[PDB]
Amino acid sequence: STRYALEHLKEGAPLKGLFSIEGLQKAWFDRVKYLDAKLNDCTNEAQQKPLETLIHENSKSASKKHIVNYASSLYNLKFSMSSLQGCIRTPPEECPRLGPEALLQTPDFNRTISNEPLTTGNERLQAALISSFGSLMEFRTLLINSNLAISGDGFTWLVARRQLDKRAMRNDMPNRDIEYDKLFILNTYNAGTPFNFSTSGVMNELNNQYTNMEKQRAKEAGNLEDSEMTAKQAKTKFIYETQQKGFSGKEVSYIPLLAIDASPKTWLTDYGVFGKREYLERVWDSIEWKIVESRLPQRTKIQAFNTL
Amino acid sequence: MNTLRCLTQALSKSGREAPKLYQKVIFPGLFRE
Amino acid sequence: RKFLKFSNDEIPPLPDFSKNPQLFENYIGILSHTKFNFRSSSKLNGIVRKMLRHLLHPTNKTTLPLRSAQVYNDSIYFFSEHFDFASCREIFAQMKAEGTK
Amino acid sequence: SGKPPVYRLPPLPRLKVKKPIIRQEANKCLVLMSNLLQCWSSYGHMSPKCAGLVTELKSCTSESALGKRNNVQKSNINYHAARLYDRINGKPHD
Amino acid sequence: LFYKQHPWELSRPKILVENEIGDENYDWSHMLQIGRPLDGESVIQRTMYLIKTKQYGDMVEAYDHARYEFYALRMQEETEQQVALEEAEMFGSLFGVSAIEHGIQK
Amino acid sequence: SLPISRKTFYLCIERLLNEEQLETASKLLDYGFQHLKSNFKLDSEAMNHF
Amino acid sequence: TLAELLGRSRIAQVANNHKPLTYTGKKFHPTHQIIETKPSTLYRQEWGLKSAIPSKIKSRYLVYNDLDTLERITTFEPRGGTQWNRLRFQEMGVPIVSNIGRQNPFFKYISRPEDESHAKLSLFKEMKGDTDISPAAMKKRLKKITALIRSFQDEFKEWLVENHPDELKLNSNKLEDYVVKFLNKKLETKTNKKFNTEIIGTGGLSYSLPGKLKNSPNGVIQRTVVPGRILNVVKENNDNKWLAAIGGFVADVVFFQSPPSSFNSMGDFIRMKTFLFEILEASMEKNGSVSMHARLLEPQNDKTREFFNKRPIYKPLTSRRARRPSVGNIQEANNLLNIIKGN
Amino acid sequence: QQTKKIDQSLSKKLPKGTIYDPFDFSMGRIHLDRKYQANKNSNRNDIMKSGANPLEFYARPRILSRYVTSTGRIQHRDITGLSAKNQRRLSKAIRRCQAIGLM
Repeated sequence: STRYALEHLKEGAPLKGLFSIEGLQKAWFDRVKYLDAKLNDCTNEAQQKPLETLIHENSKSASKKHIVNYASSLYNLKFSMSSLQGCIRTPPEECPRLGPEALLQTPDFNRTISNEPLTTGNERLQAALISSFGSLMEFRTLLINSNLAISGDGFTWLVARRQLDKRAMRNDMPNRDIEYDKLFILNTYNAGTPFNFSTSGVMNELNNQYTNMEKQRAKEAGNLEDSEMTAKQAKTKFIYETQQKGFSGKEVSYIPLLAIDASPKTWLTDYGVFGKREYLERVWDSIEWKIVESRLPQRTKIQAFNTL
Repeated sequence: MNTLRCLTQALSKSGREAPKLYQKVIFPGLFRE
Repeated sequence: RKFLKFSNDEIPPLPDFSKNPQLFENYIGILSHTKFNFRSSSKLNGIVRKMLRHLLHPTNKTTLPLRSAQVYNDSIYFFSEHFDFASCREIFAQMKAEGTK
Repeated sequence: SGKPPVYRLPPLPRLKVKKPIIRQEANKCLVLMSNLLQCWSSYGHMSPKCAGLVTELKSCTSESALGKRNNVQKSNINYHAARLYDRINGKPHD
Repeated sequence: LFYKQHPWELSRPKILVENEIGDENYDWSHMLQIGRPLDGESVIQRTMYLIKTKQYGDMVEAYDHARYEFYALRMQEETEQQVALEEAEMFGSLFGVSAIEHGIQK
Repeated sequence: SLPISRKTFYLCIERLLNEEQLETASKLLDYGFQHLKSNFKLDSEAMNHF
Repeated sequence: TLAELLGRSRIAQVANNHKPLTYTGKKFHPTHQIIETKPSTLYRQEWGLKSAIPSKIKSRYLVYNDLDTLERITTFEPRGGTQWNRLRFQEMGVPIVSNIGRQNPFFKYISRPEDESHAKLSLFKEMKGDTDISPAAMKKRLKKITALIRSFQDEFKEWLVENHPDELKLNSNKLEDYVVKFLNKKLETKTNKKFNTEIIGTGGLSYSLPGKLKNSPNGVIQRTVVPGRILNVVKENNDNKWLAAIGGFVADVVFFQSPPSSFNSMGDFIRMKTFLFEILEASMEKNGSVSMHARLLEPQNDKTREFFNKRPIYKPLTSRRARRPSVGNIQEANNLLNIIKGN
Repeated sequence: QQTKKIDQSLSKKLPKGTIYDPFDFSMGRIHLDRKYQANKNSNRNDIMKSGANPLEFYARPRILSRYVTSTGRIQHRDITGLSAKNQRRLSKAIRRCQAIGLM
């Protein structure tokens, strides 16, 4: 757990208005301990490697999929919990538990706003958010709605689209590497990874191999291809590629900037079941925008601030 | 002599409404091969 | 669409259109506004007029609908430029006869 | 004059269409005869090109000239009117 | 007024067969009520609750407040629909027919 | 207050040369060349006029 | 009591409507409320209306205008498919972008206080509410407004003479500007918040925010491909785009620099076949219509590199370098006048 | 292939942006709209039904000619659609115009 600790959180302490002592323990420390235990139990002799590098290098293989499972879960929890700092509201242990009336209670995202980055002085982030989602109210409503909608263990991310320049994967290009185009919001489930550059095309390649092997079976059995065999497969392949056709050059990747956890393990301890909305609202109030503004990469100066 | 006044007032009461046009160079030699 | 002012060479070769017809429109479009100084074939006694008329005469063997309005537009432009009101009149008449709006 | 006025009939002994017109189907055999004779007129008597049309008419008038009869169609509007007139006429309550 | 401000709200079907109209206990402090859908009638009843309990003045204020709550609730609902569909397709649910292809068949 | 065009420019120079101001015409052509770079000016018919 | 109940009854919830059930003009949004029945009630011919719908209506949905009529029949139509059009649009899942118009209606803002835009024209519009009959309807509305403003005459008098007598003694247009401002605030007063019928937002077509991504097992989705049809074999006359049927909506379709030879082969019968379309954008119009742009997808796999072809969509306005100078004749005219003088 | 060109009499041209249903493609839609073909453009653009006095136009043969046949006869009210008062005033104006000789 030493390799995955953080300054903000401490052992045997509650967070400001977000988690009790028991809540913080069972949410973060138990999870990280279990994940570390099982990940090291599995074949991960190259533990010294970073988690991101491990995920990128090891993937697209069912034989080595539990490694990706556990590493991705650990990274997701790390990033999602990093941004939290604390809120002004009363601690949950003293706050009364909610009941069935919570569902009937009407949200106020349509009429209120709080915890704006401009207050902390991230005018850059504010401009990006306004240009991307229209308004902070749009952004807040989208985040909370999506995270409350996702039922199973998952996360909601503020991603930034990075358009890969036309190249043969030549590394070490400073001052031009991290350039984003637009900000988006994404959902991931279980072990989903919001990068998309090591993820796009998996099903397409599986389908290609499957159709090739079916063709071998047909040839060795002396069969003849059919109308569907030549048209339906072609159409499926075409739609797959076109859907995953973001750009000619290595498509487009996503840079994480923020993540919120929707796993019931995170919030049922101190909010029951009816309190998922309250947990999300307090999470919103408990974002330190300095971290996200630091993580926000440069905009695509090329042609965009060039305007020529 | 009144043509200038009339066209100026017509401009005043009529919006510019710059249109959108699409053009690029073309050369006959493209289809020689 | 932008076109070339004129040329100082022979007429470009005619490409095939049975398999690849879409080049006919571009070829005629550029030719209509191309003025040739080498062969001087764009005048009343030149070969350009006969070259385009031998293709516009039967409207292909069977694939009559291969053509569009732009070819007639450019032909009328050419005849206009060469001061043939009668020619432009006939192109308009047969264009309307073919039914294309 | 927002919309055209609506005209009401008085109490009527019966609602009935005297002769109902039916969408009669065109008969290809007479169509063939007509087009063959028109072809003769257009391209001279006994036009060699329309020998095919001559054969089609041959086939369609080999047996009974009219062709064949499957069913005779006429409308049921008189029945439906007789059934719904009392309901839809909107007469004053008895 | 509501249905000529939101015509497509007419496209959301409404059942006109009653069921124990005397067994309704609605506190219109909140538009969500158990046993009834989220329709324009909810907006209307919220508006008249606001007027009756005198939290607003003229009717347009209460109607504006009710419609701005309605928008939030509808936003939540549609986002839930899309997210649930994406979850199911993530985890392997398979659909025989979709609306677009049903329309194509017709 | 409408931008100058190539055809407008040949029009104006054709009008000017009727009075035969050689120096003014030369200066006008030079200024039209140095400015209005975006505009597709400097056409051979302009020379033909002279 | 009984009237109080009837007010809340479900029949009362349907707004009064008498628009034609059979309508042939352009249709842009639903005109009637869909009334449905459960299978159990349909088996017993119960729909909730006054009359029992006949037996041959085997559909569970309908629309209607009158509960009963003089002809002892219920004016209804066993129809209702706008629900399906809305659901298909939701499937397409392309959020509506608020072009030109800012400040998405479904959200409250504090920007309205920033109201400085030729308010006199808006006030003229509001006065001329009864736009039906110029000599009668607008005339009587104008007379009502005239009586009101005659009544309000005196207060403006004192307010102006107290505030800006300088504008009075200099007889400037600030006077009329002040008239506009005064009547503006008098219209901000009570009995003026008013009710607006104008179509706000999507009108219930969809409640979506632009910015969220669609995630698929093959990776996050980048482009939406949906089936459609081609209505007209030839693009609209005078226009460079075709019209396509996509999920119940007619969309303006662009071509990838070449119409497929299938168009020439099928001719006017092109509606028979189905094609694939990619929805670039979806937007609204003041008339409530939804204008959506699509691009046809012809698979170029195992095809030519589309050489010997022109560029149809390409801006020649990529001249911000030329934009940098004025090019407004303000100084070019000065230079040309100097030329006229001889320099 | 087969016959490849068809007229506009029986092919519905859907306007852009309009919402549609599958039934619109059927042959029934063409019959329905030919049956309910009502000229509401005339309703919108007619000066007389706007509210103006028909007698005010007695010196406008161009305007009045839109309410007469080719030969010069006046259409019945069932055709014109005007109110009784408007029809009487319009015919009065037309007949006058004829007397003066402008029409």
